Parts: sequence; structure tokens; C-alpha cells
Amino acid sequence: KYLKSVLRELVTYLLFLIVLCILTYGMMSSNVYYYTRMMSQLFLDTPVSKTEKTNFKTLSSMEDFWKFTEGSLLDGLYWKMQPDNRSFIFYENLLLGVPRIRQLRVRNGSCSIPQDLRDEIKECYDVYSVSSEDRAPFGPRNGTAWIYTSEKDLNGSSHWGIIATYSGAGYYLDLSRTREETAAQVASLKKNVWLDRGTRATFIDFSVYNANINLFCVVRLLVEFPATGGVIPSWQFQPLKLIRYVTTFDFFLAACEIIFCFFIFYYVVEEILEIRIHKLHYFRSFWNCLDVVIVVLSVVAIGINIYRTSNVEVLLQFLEDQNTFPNFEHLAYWQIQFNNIAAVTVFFVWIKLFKFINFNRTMSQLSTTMSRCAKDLFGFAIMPFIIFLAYAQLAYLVFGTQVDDFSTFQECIFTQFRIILGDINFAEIEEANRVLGPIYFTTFVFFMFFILLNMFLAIINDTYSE
Amino acid sequence: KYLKSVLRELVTYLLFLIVLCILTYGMMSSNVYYYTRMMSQLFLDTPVSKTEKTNFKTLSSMEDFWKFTEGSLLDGLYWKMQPDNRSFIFYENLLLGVPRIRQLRVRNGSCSIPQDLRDEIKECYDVYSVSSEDRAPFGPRNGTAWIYTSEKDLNGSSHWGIIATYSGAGYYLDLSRTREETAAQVASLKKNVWLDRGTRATFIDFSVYNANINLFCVVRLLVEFPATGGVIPSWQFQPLKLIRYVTTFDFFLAACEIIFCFFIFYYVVEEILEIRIHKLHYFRSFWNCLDVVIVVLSVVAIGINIYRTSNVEVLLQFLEDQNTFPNFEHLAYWQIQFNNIAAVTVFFVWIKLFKFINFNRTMSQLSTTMSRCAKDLFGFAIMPFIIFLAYAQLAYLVFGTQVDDFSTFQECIFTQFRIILGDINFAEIEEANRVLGPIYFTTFVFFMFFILLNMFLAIINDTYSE
Amino acid sequence: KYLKSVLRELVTYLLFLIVLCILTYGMMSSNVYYYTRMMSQLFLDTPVSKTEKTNFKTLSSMEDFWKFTEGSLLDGLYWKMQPDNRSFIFYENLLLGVPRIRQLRVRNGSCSIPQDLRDEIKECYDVYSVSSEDRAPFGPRNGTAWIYTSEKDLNGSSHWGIIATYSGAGYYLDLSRTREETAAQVASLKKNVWLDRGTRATFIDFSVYNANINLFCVVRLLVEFPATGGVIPSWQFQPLKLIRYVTTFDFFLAACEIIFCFFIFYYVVEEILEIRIHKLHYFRSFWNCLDVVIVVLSVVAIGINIYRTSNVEVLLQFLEDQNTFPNFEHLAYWQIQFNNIAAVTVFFVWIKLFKFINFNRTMSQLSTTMSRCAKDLFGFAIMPFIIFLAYAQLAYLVFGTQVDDFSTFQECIFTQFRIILGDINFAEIEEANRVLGPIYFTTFVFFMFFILLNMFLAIINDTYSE
Amino acid sequence: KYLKSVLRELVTYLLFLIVLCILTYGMMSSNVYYYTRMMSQLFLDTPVSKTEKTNFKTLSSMEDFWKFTEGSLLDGLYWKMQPDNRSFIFYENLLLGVPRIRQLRVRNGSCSIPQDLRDEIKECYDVYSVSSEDRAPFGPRNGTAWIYTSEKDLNGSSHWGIIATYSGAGYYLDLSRTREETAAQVASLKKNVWLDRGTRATFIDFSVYNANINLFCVVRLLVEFPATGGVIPSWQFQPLKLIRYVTTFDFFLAACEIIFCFFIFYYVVEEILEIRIHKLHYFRSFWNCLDVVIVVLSVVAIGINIYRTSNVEVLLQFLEDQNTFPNFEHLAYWQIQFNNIAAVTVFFVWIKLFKFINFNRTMSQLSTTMSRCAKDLFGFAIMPFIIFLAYAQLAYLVFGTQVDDFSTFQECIFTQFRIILGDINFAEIEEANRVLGPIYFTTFVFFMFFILLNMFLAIINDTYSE
Ligand SMILES: *[C@@H]1O[C@H](CO)[C@@H](O)[C@H](O)[C@H]1NC(C)=O
Ligand SMILES: *[C@@H]1O[C@H](CO)[C@@H](O)[C@H](O)[C@H]1NC(C)=O
Ligand SMILES: *[C@@H]1O[C@H](CO)[C@@H](O)[C@H](O)[C@H]1NC(C)=O
Ligand SMILES: *[C@@H]1O[C@H](CO)[C@@H](O)[C@H](O)[C@H]1NC(C)=O
Ligand SMILES: *[C@@H]1O[C@H](CO)[C@@H](O)[C@H](O)[C@H]1NC(C)=O
Ligand SMILES: *[C@@H]1O[C@H](CO)[C@@H](O)[C@H](O)[C@H]1NC(C)=O
Ligand SMILES: [Ca+2]
Repeated sequence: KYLKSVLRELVTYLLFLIVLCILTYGMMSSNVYYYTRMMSQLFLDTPVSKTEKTNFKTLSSMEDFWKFTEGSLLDGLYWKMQPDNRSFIFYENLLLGVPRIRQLRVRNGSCSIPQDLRDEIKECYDVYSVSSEDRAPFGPRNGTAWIYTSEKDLNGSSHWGIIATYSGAGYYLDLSRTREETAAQVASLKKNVWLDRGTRATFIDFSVYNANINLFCVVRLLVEFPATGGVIPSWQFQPLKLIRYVTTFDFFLAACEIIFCFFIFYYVVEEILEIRIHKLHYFRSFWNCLDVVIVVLSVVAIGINIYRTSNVEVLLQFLEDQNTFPNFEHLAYWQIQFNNIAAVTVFFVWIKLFKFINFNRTMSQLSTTMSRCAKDLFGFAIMPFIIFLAYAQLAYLVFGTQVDDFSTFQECIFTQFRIILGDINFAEIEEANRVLGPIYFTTFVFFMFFILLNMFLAIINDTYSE
Repeated sequence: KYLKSVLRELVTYLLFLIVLCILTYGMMSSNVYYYTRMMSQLFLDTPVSKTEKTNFKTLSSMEDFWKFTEGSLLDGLYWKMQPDNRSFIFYENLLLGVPRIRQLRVRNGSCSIPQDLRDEIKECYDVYSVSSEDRAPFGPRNGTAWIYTSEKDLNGSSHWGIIATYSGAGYYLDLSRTREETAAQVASLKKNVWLDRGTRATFIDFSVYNANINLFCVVRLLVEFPATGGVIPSWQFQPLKLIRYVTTFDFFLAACEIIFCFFIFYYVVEEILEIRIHKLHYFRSFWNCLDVVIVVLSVVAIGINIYRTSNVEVLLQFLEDQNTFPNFEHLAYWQIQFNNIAAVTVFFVWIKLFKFINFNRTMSQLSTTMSRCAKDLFGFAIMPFIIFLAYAQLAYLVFGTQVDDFSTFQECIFTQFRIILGDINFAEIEEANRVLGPIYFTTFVFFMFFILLNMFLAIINDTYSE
Repeated sequence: KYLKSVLRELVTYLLFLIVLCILTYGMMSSNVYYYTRMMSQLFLDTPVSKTEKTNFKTLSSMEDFWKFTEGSLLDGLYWKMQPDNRSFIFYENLLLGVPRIRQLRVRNGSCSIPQDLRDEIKECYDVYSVSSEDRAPFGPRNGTAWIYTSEKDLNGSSHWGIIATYSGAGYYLDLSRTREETAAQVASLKKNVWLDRGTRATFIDFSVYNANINLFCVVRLLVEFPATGGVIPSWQFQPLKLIRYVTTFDFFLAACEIIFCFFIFYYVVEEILEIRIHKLHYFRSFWNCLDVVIVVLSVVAIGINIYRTSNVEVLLQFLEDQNTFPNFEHLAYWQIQFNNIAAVTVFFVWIKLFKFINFNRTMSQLSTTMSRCAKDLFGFAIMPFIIFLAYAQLAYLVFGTQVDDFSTFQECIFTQFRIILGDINFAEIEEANRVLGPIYFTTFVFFMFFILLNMFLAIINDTYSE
Repeated sequence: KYLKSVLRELVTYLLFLIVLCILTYGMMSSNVYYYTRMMSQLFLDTPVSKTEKTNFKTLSSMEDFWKFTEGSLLDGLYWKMQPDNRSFIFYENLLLGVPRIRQLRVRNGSCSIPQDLRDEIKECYDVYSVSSEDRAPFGPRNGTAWIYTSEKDLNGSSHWGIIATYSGAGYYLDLSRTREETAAQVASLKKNVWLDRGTRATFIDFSVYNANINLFCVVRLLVEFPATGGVIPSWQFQPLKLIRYVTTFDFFLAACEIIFCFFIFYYVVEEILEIRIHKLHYFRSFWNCLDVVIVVLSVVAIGINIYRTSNVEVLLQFLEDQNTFPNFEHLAYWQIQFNNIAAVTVFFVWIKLFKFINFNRTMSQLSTTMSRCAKDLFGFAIMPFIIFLAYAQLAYLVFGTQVDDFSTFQECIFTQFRIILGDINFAEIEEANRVLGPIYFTTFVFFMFFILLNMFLAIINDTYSE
């Protein structure tokens, strides 16, 4: 044995945990936040013009977008020279290739205009959708900025924005490597009207490479044009690490990764043979059910890691010709996915530690606390739950067309959580509705704590009657 | 049965609930918040002049109001042309008809000036009231902007503003359909003094119609002139949906509405026959008392819905002549009322779910809680209540002339709730009173939790003695 | 009883309560906050110059003060004419008399300069105090702005500012009734240096009278010059109500006041004979000890009210000659004192309500809670208390020279209360000290709830053992 | 013993406590915060130029730093003359000596550039470290601003900045005593490029002395240049008190300090003979173990105090020649250390008071409370603890490259504490990650209170079963 088996399990789990911790510490670099901070400050906070005070974070119309495209964007992208034409941003960022600008359009007459308003209005444009997307040339064709390009010819993917989800095809244009030619191209796009009443989205893409610390950065600025009017901006900066095996620490990380997958295989093989006739009722105790989540997450993480390391050479064929657009979107997407999976896996492995500390005299504490008390809350706690969702629905129906925090129903849930915690924005609620606002606020705050106190009392009495 | 009856009740209630939920989902459109957001940003955030930094949200005097009326208001209302005169705001809004501006005045000498100050002051003007309202012509009569018009001749109703409630009559002027004529009219109003020391309110009204998503928007901006001086601005951006039966989904929603009123009739008829000699003591158990609130709310909602659908054609006679002012205030008012009633009804229907989940083994949980614990708080909880209102009155008497959060006594209640939750603005309280401010704050925060803890202890002891 | 006596006490107490409520409602006017709001916005928020963006609320040096005195102050005080020289601020405020500006100085050589730094520095000026105050003429005497005037000759009293308390005497100058003469006087003061290295405070006083609602307003702007450098501003706006008996409601309130003092006499006489040989042990039960506080507060409030109504005519002799400075500071001070006393009295009267609701079957509710539970917290609660003051002292010693929230030791108490509630400003603490800041924050937040919960458990266990 | 011994201990402890309180009150001056506040307002809030709106607190590039160095820095440091060349800042500060500017550089080619990117990039510079530091002359040597100076020759020590810890040596330049010469020197530094792609830090140092209250102020301005790009400003204002024994109160404080060291010696001598064969088990009861912490802290504080008073004359040899740079960094460092030690010592002495109030009938209060309740929380509380650190690690892995609250892992702990208290910044978390952000927030807030409540219940049940 009893003692030897549990000690062996404890020591092997400790080795697995320390290996995983070394992996996470090694892969997670330090002082990376300031790189993205400087990029975002340069591209989103500088005013679009010297006389104006408008920036990218607060855009209002197509005129502002045009002022930004030929203004603050060109100033912060093409740096003159340090003491060749390679545009070292901040003097060591080395803008890679050329940027690209792409738009998405919809079809005219994709609506059902009421017959009453048939003499005053003769054009309509639906909200963005795959069925309403436009695929015809417009304006002076004369190139690729006025001709639809399919999602397969244009090596892209689907980007999920604030309003809707966008396909990834459309009308694109590759800008130039210098300031003058790019400015001329943008002026030509502005002259021959490019954004006119049919545009529903616009993307700007480029990448930089910092030599002092090996990291790439992909910038994807998105401006959405709703069917009502105005614009909605989004930036989404993201760093990358493509080149590996540069220092001895990288080979040490490779070694710890391979022994880590060895531990994963050892756990899965030692856990799959004991789901056999013996211990066949294996789906209980909440500890044996977690060891399958651990191995599933580890297997998918290993699959992503070995699928993401086989493309660092195929997609860096850009080193041969540094004149075209380097497409690095998929690499950033898989970085994000792998980081999320690794964080979830390490969180679960860390919280699995309770199963070993319970075998000491803690059983009378842990046991009782997690059995007689962590089980009867989950019985009668739906009363807090049903009234929470009822209040969320009431807030979404009353507010949500006037208050930004109450649109998009899930944000009602998040706003209610913040209100319970103490993050209150009562001015906007008061301004929106002067009667139901205060009533909703006071009734919610009163009844949540009322019912919580009630349930607490109930459980105390149940314990006293037990 | 016993089982069959409760199962029948459960299934019919579930059908009613799903019908109500689908109705609410269908009627509540998506991404409506951005329409009002763009309107409000255009009209309330742009500076009144290029050199100035003052906007509508922060107005200070009549000079600022005059600068706004011929400045940012005209710029954001008349758009030049897209590539006729119809003024497509943001290129997709189509300002309907012409805007209207109206004011309310009071009579000179409606005061009782003290005999001591009788040689230095010879004019006085009371605060706004129906008895003090002015009804005489002034200045160069020459039209309708200088002649009183009754609330019956001028189609309108009262509006409940920040300081007082305004009748809805007064001196109005219909602006023009173009920028030049409207600017000339506003300049003529400014020259021959039209706002002079007697004005107590000013309204601006107009409407727009977005064709991409069929929705109207009624805008009314109210500027109040208190007897003390200065101005107070307000806004009531509210969307509308007048044209229906445009998509098959609308007819599906109509079918849902008719089956919903069928369920309402079925519930009321099955509930009114059983309030008879059998179960005559029907005003208890808190569940039978809720089913009458449900039917009352449903009946009033149905009445409002069928009264609001018979005027979508009578009041849209504006389509014949698009040169006058389209009056849509009542439609917006009834939209607001119907939305509030529907939200309350669905909230109550959702919280009615507890009576069916209780018939399973949950009765021993819900029982004690709402029979021994949710009742004895309501007995001894007035001590938290009396001292809460005493503190509110103390804060209203001490503060409230220096702090905006403590004027208008109900705001003392709301501020106390926010202080308990954790939203504190202690700087202004410290600045207002340097002695009673901190004393009140610390004593309130101490004593609230003191008495709460005390009551908790009391109830625990009562449970232990029972 | 027994019944008749308690019913008589209840009915007379409710009569007293309703009389007090009508008195307070009548004396407290409505919509007074906007008057002071407009005054403060006009005088504290407008930039000192058109090119500059500095206002009174954020002043930095003597140059800024000089720019404000001849800039935004003169613009917002002398209004040109409405369509005589009387300067109706906002067109109905009627600046009364002329404003006055006064300064306080200290003596040169009131220090003890170290002998080491005796060759580089030859002047010193102590912080403000009565012993260090200067009383000699300076500059070109030529009038009263360069000659000391005693606190008795100059009708005034002390004002308790931010840094210290100021005597109320000094060098004063009465400005003019028009813009040109006042500007010339301020320019002459600026030319012949009047604020020079010895000034420790500066006051600006004036008053206005609104005719639409009978109210005065006294403004006392204070700018402090610390011995280190810079300035600290303060404004302290305060309304007044001098003229009474103007409407019938005023006479109704007078009748309410006289019947109120009748009730006060009745209570004091009925309470004073029963502290006799019978019920001689009258200093217990917490209810008989409160009825003496009630009568003391009522007597002092009546004394203040009858002392403040006999000077509304003596000090309004300014109506005879409207060319000099109207001194209204004492009236505002007594308004503040009377309002504070009345608010405290009504709060105590409201919380006295518990003794009558207790004689019903509520008596068993409050025995344990006010006899067994409200007493044993006050026994073992000094551990929350001693560690609270120890933490306050630690925060005052560590911070307080870098953070504004931790200077002036009582503000450490207030900041700790706000931190417990949830109002955190962690950025400043992090910037101040990188080690003791976070340690103090986390340790305080952990240990406060640790000890509180522990005490709760102790109270429970004791109740279970009792 | 019994009574006499405990009374003697109580009275001697009271004497010690009052002596310590008098010492702390005497040493801690009043209204010191405003001195540093005015300095920081003058040097960090003024815009770098009249046309620009950028200040020191928000710097972005080397151009901004150059504009600040010859702009707002020179304006706020050299004041023209009061009605000699001594530059009385704010007219009472007397800038001491001359300021000094110093930089730190790294070596070119201190990287390992990948062989793939070997044709486009030919320079690299590692992050700051002692191994990568540059020690060679550059540019036109011609003086000491272009030649490395060791830490022993350049009197100084290391400083702990935001990104890393800097050595304290480098290339320095002593500015002039007047505005013109200093401006010329800064222009010459700007012309011959002095900050160029290798600079990793820059320091600015000076000091002032206020004669009205004898206090020095050392200002150190640090600007960090990360390898990624941009700048990170950092400041430090610290008052000093070098000259003592100026008033009689100083000699009284000296007497208090000496009698305090007599009390410390008496406590240590009476405590070291009691750890003898009698009561040799001295390391229990939590009271006997704290009296050694008290004496250790007191001894180290006395050592620092007597080591810091022997250099107030050695290092003030600058009085002989007021033309060079006065180095006062070590004095400020020891002020900070002594203040921290004294605050900790007085906090511990204050919280030690519980041992004397316990000998009255309070012993039963803290029996269960401090032996049965404060002990079993520390047993089963690691579940709140392990899941707290697991959540911190998850937040650091997911966020921390996009949100500044989650970089630098300890800030994850602090942000979690603030979130629990109620200080939420949910907009940034929502913008960074749209799926794991809300999930993490809601799950953390739910599970923390879930497990806390569970443990509370466990404790209650254990108490009831014991
Ligand atoms: C859009 O389509 C309608 C369909 O009849 C047509 O009348 C209108 O001219 C079209 N508008 C444009 C801009 O092509
Ligand atoms: C194509 O021709 C149009 C006019 O015919 C012109 O506006 C446009 O700039 C041209 N594009 C290119 C790429 O030459
Ligand atoms: C009416 O006449 C007055 C002057 O007599 C003039 O100011 C005003 O503009 C005129 N109004 C119209 C509508 O002509
Ligand atoms: C007094 O005389 C001085 C110069 O002698 C002058 O500056 C000042 O303005 C005069 N004051 C008055 C009130 O005339
Ligand atoms: C940095 O060192 C590399 C090493 O070869 C050299 O090629 C390059 O010119 C150097 N750069 C500078 C600025 O000295
Ligand atoms: C040293 O000489 C260089 C040019 O040779 C010049 O730029 C620099 O200013 C000189 N420095 C001094 C201190 O004279
Ligand atoms: Ca809170």
C-alpha cells in the first residue's frame, strides 16, 4: 504494498509536474508585453493628423478612415533611414515584405423594400452574410483591387469579428515597399471610389521581425461598416516565435518535451489496462475521471505542437523573395490555440494535486468538506440560478438597445457578475431608463443576498439536523 | 389522477413558456444598439464649433446653445449629397420631413418680490408650472414662432424632464428641408431675440428611417433653463418598428401571437372557474396569487399590442406629403411601454418555474427555506430598514446642496446602495463637508455590517433553540 | 393604566415626529443644488485664458493666480448688460456690493538657519502661525492694501483651511463695481509687487442674490501658499436664506416652529420630574439616556435659530448704501451649524422609534440580538481594532510622503475603510514602494477577513455552548 | 508575586511604547507630501513643449526624450532671478551644485543571429546585463561623455529599475550652473549622436534644499530603452534631513533615542538570562518568540541610525566647493531603509499589546477563538491556496502578453486580490481574449466563494461535533 504503490505514484506524478513546469517556464518568454505595447501605442494612439485629435481606437466615418490610411498609418510604418529601403520601425523592427488591404462587399438589391417606401428609396444593402456577398467587378477594373478573388486563390481563412464572421475572400491590393508609391496607390484608391455604400469590412495586414529577441509580430487591423452607418475598429496584435534551436536551452527544452511525451505515453498505457474487468466501474470518484481529461489534453497539445513545427520551413519560403506578402495568419492562430491548450492542461495538472495530500490525516477534513457540504449546495442552488437568468433576460429586454453592457445577452451575465462584485456604472442605467433602472438595480442587489443568506441558513439547519 | 394532472399542467406551462420565449426572441432585433450609438455619437459628441471643444452633453449658457443650433446641429443633419435634396445621414438614414423647435415661457411678475429689494430688481420669473405659463405674443408676431399654440392644436403630449414636467404646448417653428433656408431661419430667430430670460425649456425633434434594416428613430433633445441660470441638456434617442409583415418570419410571429392569446384565454378561463365555492380561499400559497398577476399583465400587453397596430396606417399619412413634420412621439412612447410590460411579464413567467420543480424530492429543501428561514427575516429586518432611511434622510439634509448624488432624496437611497456595494466617490464627500462627511461614511459602513452580523447571529440562535 | 400610558406616549411622540418632519421639509428647499453647480462651473471650470487650459481647480504658481485674477475671474463676475451698472451674473444674479481681496504674510527672519548654510541663504520664512504673522507696512503704503488691519477693525473671523487656520486679519483691498476700474486696480497691485515670498494665504469674497428664488450665495475662494512652493486652491460655495415671511407657507412654518418648541418644553418638563427619587437610577436602558440628548440638541437648535433671526436686519444695513462690501460670512457659518444640528436631531428622533415597536411581540426578537448578541461583539472586537490602528500607523509611516491618501493620519483610516469596501488605487501604492506596498496590501486584506471570520466562529461556538 | 511582576512588566512596556511613539512622532515631519507633490508636478506634468502635449510621464521615443531634455527640463530647473546665478526653484529651493546625466550601453554583436536571417540584418544588441555591457569609447572621444568610467571611480551603486537592475557605471556628463551653457552642452550631445541604438538606460540627477523647512530633495529620473523599442519613464522623489540639532526639540528627541536604547538593552539583557536552563523551551506560546524579533529589529535600526549619523559631515564637504555634483543617493537609500525598519518595529510593538489585555477575564474569549478556531483554518485552507496559484498561473499563461495587469507573475496575484475585492478592469480582459477571458473571470469568482463557503460550513460542523 500500500505504501510503496502510493509513494511511487506520488514521485512519478511529481516528476511529471516538474517536467511540465520547466516546459512552461522555458516556452513562456519574459518582457514580451512591452513589444506589443509599443506596437499598439505607435499604431492606435497617434492622431490620424497633426491638426486632428482622432486616432484609430475612436473612428467615426469613412473620412476618418481615409485620413488614417494615408496619415498615421503611413507615418508609423515607413521609417526614413537610420543614420537602402527596408523601414526599420523604431530602428530595429524590419517590416517584412509589403502590407495588404482587403475589403468585403454585399450586393445591391439584396433586401425586401416595403412597397410604401418604394418611391423615395431605390437602393438597399443587407447585413453581411455568405449569401449576400458580392462577387462582381466594379469601377475601373484595371487590376486586382476591383476583381473578386476566391478564398482558395487568396491564401486566407475566416476571421471572427465584432459584428459577424467574415469569409476571407474579396478585393485585395498589395501596397508598396516605400512611402511614395504606397501613398500614390492609396490616393488612386481614394480617387476612384473604392469604399462606397457596399463595403462591410476592411482588413490591413503586415508583419515585423525583431532581431534583438527572436520574435515575429502579426498585425491585423479590422474596420467594420455596419448596415446602419459608422465604423467599428479592431486591432488584435499577436507575437510569434518561428525560429527555434538557436541556443542550448532550446535543445534542453526539446529533451524535456520528448521525456514529457514519454511520461504521457506511460500514463496512458498504465491507465488504459486498468479500465479492464478489474475496476471496470471507473467513471466515479472524480479523480479517475480527470486522468482521461489530462491525457486527452496532452495528446491534442502534442498533436498541435508536432503539426505546427512542420510548417516553419514550408511557409518561410518568403526568405527567397522579400517582395510579396508573407502570410502568417495560420501560425499565429495555432500559437494562440497551443497556448490556450497548454494553460488549461497545466491548470488541471496543478489542481490534481489534492488527490495525494488527502491520504494523510487530511481525509477527515477534505472528505467531509467535499462530500456532505460540496454536494448539498449543488442540490438547492438553482433558485439563485433561475432568478439570475430571469434577471439577465429582463435586463437584456429593457436595456441593451441604449447601454453597451446589456447588448449581446452574455454581456448581461458578465455585467451582473460585475455588479455583484462591485463594479457599478449606475449613471448610464439611470440615464437610459429612469424608472425600471433603479428598480431593477435595487431589487437585484436585495434579492441576491436575501436568497443567498436564506440558503446558508438552510444548510446550517440541515447540518444541525444531521 | 394526481400524476396525470400535474404532468398536464407542466406540459401546458412549458408550451406557454416556449411560445412566450420565441415571441420575445422574434420581436427583439439584434445589433440595434449600434444604430442609436452612431446617432448619439454624431449628435452629442461632435464639438459645436471647430475652434471650440464644447459639445451638447456639456452645455453652459445660451451662447453655447445658439452656437450648437447653427453649428454642430446643422452639420450633422444636412448631408450634402452622396456621390435631389433628401439628406441621407451617414448615407443611409434619410431624414424624414423637417425638424421642429419649440419653447416654453413663463409670465413676468409671477413672483412676490420682497419690499426691501423693490428698488434694485423690477422683473421676476417663477419656476415652470402650468399656472405660471405664458400665453401672450411677443416680439415681432409675423408668424407662428411668436404666437402661443395650445396643446390640442399642436399635436403632442407632456414630457417628463429633469427639473419638471412640461405641458407640450408653446411657441414652435418648423425648419426647412435644406441647409441654407434652415440656417437663415435660425439666424432670423437669433437676431430678433427669441430666447430671453423667460424661456424655461426648448425641444428639438426629427426622425430618420434606415432602409437596410427597416427601423425608425425619433430624436428629441431637451434643454432646460432653470430660474437660477445655466442650461441642462437631455436626449431621448429611441428606435421604432412601424412596418411589419415584410418577411415570412413576421407571419410566423403573428401565428405565435395568436396562439399566445389562445393560451392566455385558456389559462384565465381555467383559473376563473376554480376560484368558485371550491378553493374559495384562493389568496394564499403565493402561487395562486401570481397566476392573476400573469393574466393581468398579459391582458394589458395584448391590449397595448392591438391598440398600437391600428395606428401604423393612420399616422403614416405623411407618405402622401413629405414636407411637414412627422409626429411619432406616441408610437415611441407605446413602444417603450409595451417593451417594459413584456419584459416584466416574461420575468414573472420565468420565476414561476419553481412550483413544478418543487414536486420532486426538492420539497424538503424549498420547504424549510421558505417556511422557517425566508419568513423570520421579514419579521426582524426593519432595524436595518429604519436606520437605512434615517441615514438617507441625514445624508439628504447634510449633503444634497453641494453633491449631485445626494440631491433628489431617492438618489440618497441609490447612493447608499452603491456605497454598500463598493462604488465610492469619497473625494466629493470630503470636499463638501470636512467633519460630518467622514463621520457619516464610517458610522454607516460600521453600523450596517454590525447590525447585519447581529441579525445573522440572532437567527442562528433561534434555529438552535427551535 | 399600562395600555393607556403607552398609547399616550406613542401618540404624542408621533405628533412630535410629524411636526419635526414638516419643519424639515419646509425649511429644505428643492433644486438648490443647480444654483451652486452653475456658480462653481462658471468660476472654477472656465480656463484662466483663451489660449491656456488652466483653471482654478488646478493652479500651480503665482503667475497662474495673477492670470486668473485679471482673467477668468473678471470675465465671470462683470457681465456687460442685458439687452446702468449692476452686473447681473447669468442675467439674474445681481452681484451685491463690491468684492474684496485679502492676504496674510509672515515675518522675514522668523527661522533658525543652520550656520553651515549661512553664506548662500540670507532670507527665511516660517510656516503660517499667529506668532510668525507680519504686522508692518510694505511697499508703497499709499492706502489700505499695504497696511495691516486688525481682526477687530476688519469685521471677520478665522477660517480653517487645508494647511492651517488663518486669523482673519491682514492686508485687504476693496475692488470696484465695474470691470475697467477693477482691472486697473488689479494691474496696479500686480505692478507694485504685492504677493512676494511672504504671502501665506489669499482670500476672495463676494455675494449674489437671485430674485426668482429668494436665496443669497457667499463665495470665499482661498489660495494657500505653502512654505515649500506652489499653491493650493479652495472655493467653498454656500447658499443663504435671509428674507423670510414672504408667503403663507412661511407663517405656517413659524406656527410649526412654535408648536415644536411647545413639544420640546413639554418633553423636558415631563422628563425632569421623573429623574426624582422615583426612577432615580435613570442612566440605563439606553432609551432614557437618549431623551436627554434629544432635548439638549433641540435646545441648542432653538437657541441658534432665535439668535440667527435677530441679525437678518442688523447686518442688512447694506441696503442703505450699496457701494461697500456686504459681510455675510457669519450668517453662512450659522446656516451650516443649524443645518448640521437639525440633521443630527432628526436622525436621532428617527432612530428612537425602536422603543415603541418593541412592546408588541417583537420583544423576543431583540433580546438575544441586543441583550446576548449586540453585547458580546463589543467585548471581543478590540483585536480587529488594535490591528486596524497598527496598520493605519504603518501605512502613515511608510506612505504619506508620496501618496495623498496616506498623509494626514485620519486619511489613512478613511483609505483603509475604502480598501476594505473595495475602492482601490493600487497603482499609486505600487509606484511608491515596490516591496512594502504589495506586502502591506495583501497582508491587510488577508488578515482582516481572517480575524473577522475567526471572531464570527468564536461567537457562534459561544452561542452553542450557551 | 504574581500581580506585582505582571504589573511591573505592563508599566515598563507602557513606558517603552510611549517612548517609541514620541520618537516616531518627532522624526515624522508634517506637510512633507506637498513638497514632493510640487516637485513632481513641476517636473513630470508640464508638457515638453508649448505646442506639444507630451510630458515625462508618457514618453514614446528618443525624439520625445530629446525634446524633454532641452525643453521642459531646462525650463523647470533654471529660474531666471527672483526680483547672481543660483536658480531658486519656485523661489525657495536653491538647486544644489550641477545636475548629471549618465547612460548605459551594450555591445554590438552580443547576439546569435539565425543563419537564415543573415543577409538582411547585420547588427544585434542583447538586453541589458553585466556580461553584455559596453566598455569602449565611441564617437568623438574629446572628454568624459564618450569614455567608460568604472563604478569605483564614479561614486555610485546599482539601481533597481523596471526592466532590469543597472550597474551604476557608464558614460556621464556634468551639466552647467546656468541655462545657456547647459543648453549648449545638450545641443552638442544631440548633434554628435550620443543615444544611438546601443543605449539601454539614462539617468538624470540633481538635488535641492529648502530653507524654510530644512529638508533636502534628491531627484532621479530614469528612462529605459528596451531591446524591443520605445522608452519607459521612471522617477523617484525622496526628501532628506541631514542637518539636525537645530531646535530644542531635536535634543529632546536625542534624549528619547538614548533612553530608548537603554530600554532595548534592558529588554535584551532580561530576555537573554531567562532562556537559560529554566524555561529552556523558549520557542513557543507565540509571545516569547516575538520578543526576539522586537530586539533584532531594534538592534538593526539602532545600527542603521548610528551608521547614518556619522556621514552627514563627511559627505557634506560639498559646502566647500559648490561647483561639482553632490552625491546624496546613499543617504536617501538609508533614509528609506531606516523608515521601513522603524515602521515595521512600531507595528510589531503595537500588535504585541494583546498579551497584557489577555490576563483579565478576556482569556475565555480567545480560548476557542485563538486555539480552537485560528488553528483549524490553517489546517484546511490549502485548497483556497492551491487553486489560487493555479488560477494565477493560468492567467499568467493566457494573459500577460497583452494586459499589463497580468505580466510579471506576482502582478497576477495582486490582480486576483483586487478582483476578489472588487476592482475590475473587465474591458481589457474582454478585448484580449474573447473566449477564455470571461470563462476565467466567471469561474474564478464562482469557485472562490464556493470553496470558501464550503470551508466555513466544514468548520461549523466540526465545531458542532467537537
Ligand atoms: C440597385 O438595384 C436597383 C434595382 O432596381 C436599381 O434600381 C438601382 O439603380 C441599383 N443601384 C445601384 C447603385 O446600382
Ligand atoms: C486603371 O485605369 C483607371 C482609369 O481607367 C485608373 O483610375 C486606375 O488608376 C488604373 N489602375 C492602374 C493600376 O493603372
Ligand atoms: C417678421 O417681421 C420681422 C420684422 O418686422 C422680421 O424680423 C421677421 O424675420 C419676419 N418674419 C417672417 C417670417 O417674415
Ligand atoms: C500709491 O503710490 C504708488 C507709488 O508711489 C503707486 O504705485 C500706487 O498705485 C499708489 N496707490 C494709489 C491708491 O494711488
Ligand atoms: C556590428 O558587428 C558586426 C559583426 O560582423 C558588423 O558586421 C557590423 O558592422 C557592426 N555594426 C556596427 C554599427 O558597428
Ligand atoms: C570634441 O570634438 C568634437 C569634434 O571633434 C566636438 O563635436 C565636441 O563638441 C568636442 N567636445 C568638447 C567638450 O569640446
Ligand atoms: Ca466590493
